[PDB]
Amino acid sequence: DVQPAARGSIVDRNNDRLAFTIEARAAERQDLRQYPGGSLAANVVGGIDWDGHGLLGLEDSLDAVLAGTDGSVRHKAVHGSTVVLTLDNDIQFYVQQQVQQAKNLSGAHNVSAVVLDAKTGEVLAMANDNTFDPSQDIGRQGDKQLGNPAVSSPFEPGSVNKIVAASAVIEHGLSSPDEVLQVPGSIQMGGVTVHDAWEHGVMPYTTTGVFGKSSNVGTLMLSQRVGPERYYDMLRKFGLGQRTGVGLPGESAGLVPPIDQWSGSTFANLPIGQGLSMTLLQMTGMYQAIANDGVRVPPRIIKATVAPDGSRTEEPRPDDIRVVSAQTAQTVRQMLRAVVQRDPMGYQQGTGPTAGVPGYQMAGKTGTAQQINPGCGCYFDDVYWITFAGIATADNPRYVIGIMLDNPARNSDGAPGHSAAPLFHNIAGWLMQRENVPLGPPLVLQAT
Ligand SMILES: *C(=O)[C@@H](NC(=O)[C@H](N)c1ccc(O)cc1)[C@@H]1N[C@@H](C(=O)O)C(C)(C)S1
Ligand SMILES: [Co+2]
Ligand SMILES: [Co+2]
Ligand SMILES: [Co+2]
Ligand SMILES: [Co+2]
Repeated sequence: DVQPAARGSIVDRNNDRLAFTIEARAAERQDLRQYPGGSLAANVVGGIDWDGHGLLGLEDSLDAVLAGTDGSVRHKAVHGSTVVLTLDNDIQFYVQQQVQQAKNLSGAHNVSAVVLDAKTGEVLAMANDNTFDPSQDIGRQGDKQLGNPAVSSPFEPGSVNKIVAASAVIEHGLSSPDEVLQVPGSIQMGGVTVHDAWEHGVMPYTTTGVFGKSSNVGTLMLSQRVGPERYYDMLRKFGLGQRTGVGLPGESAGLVPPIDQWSGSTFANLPIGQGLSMTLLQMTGMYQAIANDGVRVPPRIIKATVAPDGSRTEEPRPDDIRVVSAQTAQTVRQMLRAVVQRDPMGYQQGTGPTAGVPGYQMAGKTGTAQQINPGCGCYFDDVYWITFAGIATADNPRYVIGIMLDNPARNSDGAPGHSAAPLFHNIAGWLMQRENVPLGPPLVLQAT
């Protein structure tokens, strides 16, 4: 005769329940899995099988923790432990809803977003559009997203990768935010030709402006100062090409070609974010490093487990990784404020003015990466991954936000363009309001 273990529950950081079991009947007694939020975080949480064991998601990957072990008679029943996630359901719900309507408004194939706690790298929200509902039969949801693209599905970052170049060039003392540069409209590098997204003669962009206006040419000129080895070294320190260990099934490691295999043109591509791929989580994790004064903390979604008696064990914190100094990180945060700076005369406006929130030192970076055309082995001309990653706020980092839009026809808010900045605006602005966070001179992107 068998004594069944009672399945543990999955809850958020404040013990708001995401998944829990109730006892019912039909093989007479039947345990019913409940999902009071429906699709809420179902990309992370997953769903249950007919036998009451995990089918996919954390229900499956932590099944042994959640299922326990059945007793007998004499062996006692080890009931399932409760899993406490780092997620905040309120933030998850808002972000997940905003991700869905950015996908609707923008016409993108898909949208995903990640919010990290800036100091600890804990995952506060992780969402994609079209999230399935685990309270319903999965075979009836082939049109739904059943997985977790934010960790499983790498993409080329494009210009949001320029945080690496910016971090290296400041960390090695090779430039400063105010340095006046001379930036041609194109250069020949590594045997290939790199253009800026707008035609221009030599422009007196500051280093700040190179990243604020997202000059590819300016980025490569600065990267020539870093050199491949210090640049590749910093890619590795920012954690690219390597799984984070976040504790979710199906995490991709992405792809960074090791320096021993680069072609002549590789260095002309990586610093502007093409020729490598990363997940949204890796992307957001890079900006977490700069937000946490240069110390990257690998993100984590399991906060703790609670044993059946009620004793709580915290998850072990991952080891700090210093990427750049605190001084360098603070300088990059300030400089990325220029990305969201507005200028009616155009000259001192970054690529993402709609992402700024007046009253706050928002800092971030836009991205537009060309996707590979699967039929030619070559890049599409008009098919993009759109990215934004930012920090709320530069003077007091609390939240890191990463966003990717898969080839939108419009802005995330539905206006003409291809920008994820309005979605950052909405999320970061709402995060400041709800915590009642309180409120200098304009930055120079372009000299004379
Ligand atoms: C980084 O993402 C850069 N983008 C490109 O170089 C890309 N090939 C591209 C060129 C021209 C387009 O019309 C679209 C993509 C720079 N960063 C982008 C950004 O949004 O920040 C641009 C400013 C578009 S160029
Ligand atoms: Co025995
Ligand atoms: Co030209
Ligand atoms: Co267009
Ligand atoms: Co607004």
